[PDB]
Amino acid sequence: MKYIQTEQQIEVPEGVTVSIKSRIVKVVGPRGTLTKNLKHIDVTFTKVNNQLIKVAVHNGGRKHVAALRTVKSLVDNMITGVTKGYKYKMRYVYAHFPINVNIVEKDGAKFIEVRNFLGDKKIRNVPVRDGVTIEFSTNVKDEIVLSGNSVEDVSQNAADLQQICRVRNKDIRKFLDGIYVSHKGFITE
RNA sequence: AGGCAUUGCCGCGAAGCUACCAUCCGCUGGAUUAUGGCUGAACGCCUCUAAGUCAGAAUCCAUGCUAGAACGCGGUGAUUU
Ligand SMILES: [K+]
Ligand SMILES: [K+]
Ligand SMILES: [Mg+2]
Ligand SMILES: [Mg+2]
Ligand SMILES: [Mg+2]
Repeated sequence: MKYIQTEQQIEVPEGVTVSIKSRIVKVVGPRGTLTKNLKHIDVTFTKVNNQLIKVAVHNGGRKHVAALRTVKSLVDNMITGVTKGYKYKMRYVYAHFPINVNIVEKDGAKFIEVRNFLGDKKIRNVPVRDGVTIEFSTNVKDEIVLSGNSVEDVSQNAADLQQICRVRNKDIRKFLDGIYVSHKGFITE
């Protein structure tokens, strides 16, 4: 069954301005600007008014129509990111060896450096993606906080960090050491 | 001082050849697999997967290394009385 018409609504809030042309979406808000190429999907965007964009699929199968609500979310997340922003919190976990995290520079680059992970002499390095901002909370012990407009950049940068601290040749039910995401949320709440 | 003994035999023997029996030398990028993830619908939830995407193997392709198509090509010198 091909559905004649499926349609999602994207609610644009007051401060933000969505430009779309040949499926290249630019969102511009208080916190800054995000773009996103969507030329990999056949959808049609339409402006109802200044506060509402519709996105529609015509004559689409089940798989095509599944993409449509994805498109809504990706554009909605662009808008959330450039008003409310994104902030992921990660805790360190360790039995014995204190994980020792800090920001460095390797040719004006920026890198989350992880020392002493399970007492390892290896120094782990994780690039900080452009537009992500790291900070170590004071109130909470052993907490790193990644933050940015782009949830895809923020969230991936946290995953990069979670994954660098995987435990090898040990039973990971026992050896629970790592840097895990504890809280996904916004900057302004 | 030499011949012959099918190189007469013995010790040393330079050069050459040669031995893990000797010495030297044996490169670093990218793309991936399994797998673990990100964002995320389908399915108001969930989900690494469907669109999209990150990391990743003694793998693969380059880099590097050998040959150089005798019907692949370029540059350049001189061209006879
Ligand atoms: K003789
Ligand atoms: K998810
Ligand atoms: Mg064991
Ligand atoms: Mg896919
Ligand atoms: Mg030839």
